Amino acid sequence: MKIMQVEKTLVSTNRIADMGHKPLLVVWEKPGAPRQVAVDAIGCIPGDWVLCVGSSAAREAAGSKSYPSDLTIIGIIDQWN
Amino acid sequence: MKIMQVEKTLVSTNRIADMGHKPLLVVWEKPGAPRQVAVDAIGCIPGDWVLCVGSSAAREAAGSKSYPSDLTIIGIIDQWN
Amino acid sequence: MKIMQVEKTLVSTNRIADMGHKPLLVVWEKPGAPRQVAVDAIGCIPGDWVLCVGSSAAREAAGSKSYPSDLTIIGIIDQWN
Amino acid sequence: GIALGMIETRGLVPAIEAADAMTKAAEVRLVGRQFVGGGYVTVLVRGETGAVNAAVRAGADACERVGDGLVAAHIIARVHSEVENILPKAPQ
Amino acid sequence: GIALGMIETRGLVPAIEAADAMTKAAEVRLVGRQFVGGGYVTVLVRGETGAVNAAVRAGADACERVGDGLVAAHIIARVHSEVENILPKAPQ
Amino acid sequence: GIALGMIETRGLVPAIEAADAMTKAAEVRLVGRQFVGGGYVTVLVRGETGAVNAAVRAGADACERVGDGLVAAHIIARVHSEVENILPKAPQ
Amino acid sequence: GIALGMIETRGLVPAIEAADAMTKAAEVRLVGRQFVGGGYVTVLVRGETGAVNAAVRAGADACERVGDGLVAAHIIARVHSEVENILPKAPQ
Amino acid sequence: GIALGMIETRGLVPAIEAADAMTKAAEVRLVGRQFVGGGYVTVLVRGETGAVNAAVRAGADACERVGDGLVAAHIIARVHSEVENILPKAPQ
Amino acid sequence: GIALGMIETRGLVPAIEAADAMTKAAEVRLVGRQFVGGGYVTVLVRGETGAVNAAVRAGADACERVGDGLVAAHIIARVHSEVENILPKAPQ
Amino acid sequence: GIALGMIETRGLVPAIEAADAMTKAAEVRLVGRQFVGGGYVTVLVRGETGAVNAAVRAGADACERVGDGLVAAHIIARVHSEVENILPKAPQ
Amino acid sequence: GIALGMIETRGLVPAIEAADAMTKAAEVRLVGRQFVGGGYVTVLVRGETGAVNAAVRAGADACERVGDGLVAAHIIARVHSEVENILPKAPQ
Amino acid sequence: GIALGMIETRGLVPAIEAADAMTKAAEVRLVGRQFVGGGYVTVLVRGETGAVNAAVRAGADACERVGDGLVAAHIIARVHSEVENILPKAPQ
Amino acid sequence: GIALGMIETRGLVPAIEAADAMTKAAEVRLVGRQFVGGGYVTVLVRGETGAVNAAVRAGADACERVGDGLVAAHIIARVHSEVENILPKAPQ
Repeated sequence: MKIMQVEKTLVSTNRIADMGHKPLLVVWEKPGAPRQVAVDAIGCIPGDWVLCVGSSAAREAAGSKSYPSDLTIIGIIDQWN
Repeated sequence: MKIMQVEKTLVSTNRIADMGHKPLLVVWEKPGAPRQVAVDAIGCIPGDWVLCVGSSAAREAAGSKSYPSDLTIIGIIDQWN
Repeated sequence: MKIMQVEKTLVSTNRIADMGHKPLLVVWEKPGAPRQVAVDAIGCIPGDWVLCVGSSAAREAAGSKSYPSDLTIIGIIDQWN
Repeated sequence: GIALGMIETRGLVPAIEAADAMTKAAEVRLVGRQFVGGGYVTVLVRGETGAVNAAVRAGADACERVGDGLVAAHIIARVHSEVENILPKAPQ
Repeated sequence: GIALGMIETRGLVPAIEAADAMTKAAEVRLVGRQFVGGGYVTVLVRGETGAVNAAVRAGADACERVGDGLVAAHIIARVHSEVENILPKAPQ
Repeated sequence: GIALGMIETRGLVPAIEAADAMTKAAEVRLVGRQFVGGGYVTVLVRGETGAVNAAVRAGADACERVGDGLVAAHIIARVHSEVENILPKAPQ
Repeated sequence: GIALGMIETRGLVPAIEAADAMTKAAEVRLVGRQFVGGGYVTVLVRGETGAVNAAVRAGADACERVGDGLVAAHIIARVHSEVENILPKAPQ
Repeated sequence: GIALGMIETRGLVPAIEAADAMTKAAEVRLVGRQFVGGGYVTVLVRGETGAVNAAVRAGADACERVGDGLVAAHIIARVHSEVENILPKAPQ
Repeated sequence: GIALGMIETRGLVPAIEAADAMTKAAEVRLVGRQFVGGGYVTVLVRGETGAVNAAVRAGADACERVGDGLVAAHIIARVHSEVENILPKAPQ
Repeated sequence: GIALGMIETRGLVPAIEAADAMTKAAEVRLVGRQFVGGGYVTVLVRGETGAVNAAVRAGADACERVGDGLVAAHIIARVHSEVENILPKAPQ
Repeated sequence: GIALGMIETRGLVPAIEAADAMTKAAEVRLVGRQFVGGGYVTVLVRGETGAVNAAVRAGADACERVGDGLVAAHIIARVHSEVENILPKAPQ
Repeated sequence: GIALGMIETRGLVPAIEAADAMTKAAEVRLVGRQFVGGGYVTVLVRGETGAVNAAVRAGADACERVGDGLVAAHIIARVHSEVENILPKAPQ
Repeated sequence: GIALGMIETRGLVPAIEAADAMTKAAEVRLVGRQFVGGGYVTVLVRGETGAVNAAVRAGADACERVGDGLVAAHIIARVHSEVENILPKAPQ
């Protein structure tokens, strides 16, 4: 599990139906870091410091053990900078 | 999940029968980045900015939970540059 | 499995209910290394040299095979520096 | 954008949650919350067709499980000029 | 046109969709959306008898499947002058 | 604090009791009591995420047993800026 | 006094009867009748804790048998300062 | 007269008929017709205790059979001064 | 827009209705109506991915109930340049 | 007029009978007969909404009982400008 | 912080384990261990609401499985000024 | 006030929660928390009869669901002077 | 060594035997014997993690069969500094 910051939302209209209706967010460890896309399982705004999970845990964190996710946001950190 | 750009197609005639008939695409994060091969579960042309998934999610994103895939394209980003 | 040092605790009030009541710790390989968050399955204080596991093993090391964890602390090293 | 997405909920808490989900899902503008009467609240967002579609789907998924729940979730990509006279421009 | 088309729904989302279907179907003008109370919303269109007929048919067929549903769908070819005092002339 | 706590009840007495439990439980400020219609009343509190969590838990547990009952109880740690235009800033 | 007693009824006749019973049972001041919506009416009285308790019990007993009946009858002896911003001071 | 007669109905037609029966039965004055919400309408009459008794009996017996029906029918011989602040003095 | 929306029907009336629904739903342009043979008619629309998605959904939902029925409804977000040589650019 | 009515038949004899019925039922202009392929023939008429509606209903009723029979009979009162590029102007 | 979290255990070993878990889970101060009598031990921590909540949940989860086990685990985010006179400031 | 409110629990956590509920409910002062032995803890409050009544009711209702449970909840409106020698005047 | 080993028994004889087994098993120091109440006695040992592990295992295995029995047996490799304020440093 790592700590990334939400940058912006990502919309992919022609995405596989296995992703459901879950939102997608562009996240990075810090501004300037490589960008990544995570499933928003919590609901957060850009600039939030969030907690992310990967591997097979990100699948069931996004709703189902068969969900096509390798990065999911599983919480917002109360105090981070 | 990351954002890669499709470079070209890849054909492997003598590949294991578990891969089925799914197409293979050469993708990178940006031109000059290390090349990778992903299962095309959407259908996209070179130069497209696509959404990729890895780990065990890429298996079921390619069609079956037993599919031999560790990188699958799961959507085309509507607006990216 | 790697050897990280516990830096401090992390509290995320609005985290998914799948995480249960397990504590979260900020860990790094050494001071100055990139920070990571791990599920504390042992109970350790900052400055401890601990043993961490990732991948799908970190899920069941945190309590259940469906636990949303990709990094769990599975032991404290008796002698490390 | 000129696409329109609306979510009907029974009660205000699911409506606020749904509007939050749509606004955090894509680049849409919340243009009005309407108390229909009898406990119905409608939240309306505007934006591009893909953004509105994603926002409405995310809002429906989020607010399906809170309160009395979702009543309706509809997307109108092409809104007729006559219908624009009954659509709010800004909330209050 | 002086014909009147009316559709009533429980909820504002089905009413908006019905008004959109009405305006996209035939050459009718949307003259009012009324909140009746208890969740009831009524949309009114004006036009020729054939245009109002087509608009009401399309609006009912469209709004039968969205929201809490369709309540009423009526056409009045000629409206009495007394009833014109309770009919809105422009929406808000 | 920018977290939002919401409780919805059918009737004003359960809403008042829920607001009292919220304010007595944690350091949250009551920013609005809204009459939704049909008997639905929504009370909103603002504060830190932990304070809002505790307040919402206590308010739900208290108002589950008074009046016609509890309808919804939701917590939003971070509210989108668009949704802040439909949230009251002070009660009346 | 600063104690608060409220009675929720479905309809206005039971609300008026309940308010009459509380006002004739002890030394309390009727500080507001609120139409919640959907047929709910809430009558609120203020006074000392014992007076408010007796008034609320008498009002509940009286109005249990009239109209659609009692919905809720609650007494808050210690009212939080935040809740006082949503409580009426005088009726109308 | 200071006695109060109350009748509550679901719908305005039964309330109008009940008020007509009240006024035609005894020497009571119609002081208010209140829309409570949810379809509830309450009509209030004032007069002497016997006049209010006769008026309420006749109004209930008449309005039992018209509209959605009769909800409540109550007589208060002496109304507390606090409750007189929530009672209308003239209809509108 | 370079996305492609396709609907195939048995008969020209369902194809015309599907094209009408497509064009009325979203901002897509009708680029071709093709007679395939055996009664099969294919209508093609071009536009943005979200617009084509909405148009294809609406066209399928509309043409499911008219004529001999709907055969196919497919969306291609990005069309290969080789396939663009078999796609018409304007209808006739 | 700009309303559009179409009738799909399996075979040409029912198509000719249907077109005859629509042209003798109201003031509509037969703007094209199309051989779709596989035995489908589509006859299209234009006119005012009421005239086209009456013509299409009469044509359907007449040609329901001749040949392989009716396949589809649809009326589009408001035709989108994009659909007009696939609609014939004159028959041949 | 001024939030209060307490864990009741039957025996001292589960109490020490629970206090260890809360102190290692978040930034809370162990302000007292109390021997209630009859084998009950209570460990009390103070801190911010979120920190105390996390610490109490972790302590309950840890000490549920050791010794005679957990008896109670409670969090009071807003502690009344009267209750602070029976709460220890430092352990011993 | 000279009324006495008493609540007894097995364990200190339910006693602390009961004292918190007492002090937050009404205007009573917490005068003592006593460890009886065997796990029994008794909290005493003083105030007016109505305040003590409300406080004891709220404390019992709150502490019924935390810890090993509630043992006793008693109110004494007037305490004999002899019994005042065994009642603490301030907590510790 | 900073590891903590804990064993709890009902009765002092099993606690003494457990402490004897602990001290005879590994190089741990007995830092405290605590009377918890209700018959519960807790013995604490300090040392290295391996020494404390061996001592706790041997003490549990020995005291399982003497007196009223063994209640708890826990090992904490690293004790939080806050918990060190409730741990005795030397027995008495």
